[PDB]
Amino acid sequence: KTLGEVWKRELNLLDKRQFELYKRTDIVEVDRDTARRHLAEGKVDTGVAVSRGTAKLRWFHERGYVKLEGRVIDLGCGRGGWCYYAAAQKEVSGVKGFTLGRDGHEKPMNVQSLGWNIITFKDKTDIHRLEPVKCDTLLCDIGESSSSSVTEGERTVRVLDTVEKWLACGVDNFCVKVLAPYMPDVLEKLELLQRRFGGTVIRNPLSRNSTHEMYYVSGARSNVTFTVNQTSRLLMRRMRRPTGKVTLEADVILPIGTRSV
Ligand SMILES: Nc1nc2c(ncn2[C@@H]2O[C@H](COP(=O)(O)OP(=O)(O)OP(=O)(O)O)[C@@H](O)[C@H]2O)c(=O)[nH]1
Ligand SMILES: Nc1ncnc2c1ncn2[C@@H]1O[C@H](CSCC[C@H](N)C(=O)O)[C@@H](O)[C@H]1O
Repeated sequence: KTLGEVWKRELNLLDKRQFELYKRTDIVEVDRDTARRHLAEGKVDTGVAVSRGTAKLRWFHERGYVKLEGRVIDLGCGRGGWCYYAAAQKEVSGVKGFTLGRDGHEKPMNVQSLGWNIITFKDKTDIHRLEPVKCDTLLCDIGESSSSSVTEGERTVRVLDTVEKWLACGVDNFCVKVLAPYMPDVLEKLELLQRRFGGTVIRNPLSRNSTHEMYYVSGARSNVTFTVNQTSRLLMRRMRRPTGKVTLEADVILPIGTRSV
């Protein structure tokens, strides 16, 4: 009965065209033209991002929502957009990325943007059964959308449940995707996590309107119920005023090469 649950129900009632228009209404997105061309040509030394995820993490990082320091672990790294972004930061000493990379799941992409040499990619890995390892910065960008709010809730609670095992090891920084923060059980788990590890949930402006995803981050503290409902209100307002109006921003270009010595 949360506003977010109402949003989800109304989202599914939209006809095909209503939905397409709604999804990009007033959203911000990076121009991926150059990156796509470079990757298609096999270029590995131009600094382009392997996915839209790089710009997503940059947004949190550049405004202090998450500090990227020391030993970084990236659960559900996919192509590696977050791993490459983290590897290029002076404060980061090493990056370990884990992902399924099988049966349709994206495999890590190998490019040589700054610090590629300090990244250790590991595919064929289900992070829910991966024994926690000590790190300083914990990242996780997992959460598969579902037309069912109940299913999105189940998937979100499972991610938070697994991530809590890792946070329990003692981590200074974190940025974790929360697919369905609007679900009651999820809100409560977040409130419990906040009392245990601090942080709060923040909506990334690069997220599309078809998902209510928000990220649990260590760099801010605020009432989770309030902020999640603020996002529900914004998503609902956009559905009542469809325009498809998008604002393009420059994609991230990282320096290149190894970090040595
Ligand atoms: N009414 C309606 N809802 C849809 C349609 N397609 C998807 N949705 C809804 O939109 C939600 C968002 O899913 P998507 O954006 O399509 O996929 P995603 O994996 O979350 O992200 P993308 O990979 O960028 O598409 C889904 O969970 C559905 O509830 C459609 O054709 N009509
Ligand atoms: N249980 C699991 N274990 C490991 N990886 C998983 C997983 N469930 C989903 N994934 C992977 O998590 C990834 C989420 S998309 C991550 C994008 C990444 N942040 C970037 O910037 O490129 C997908 O590749 C998905 O295959």
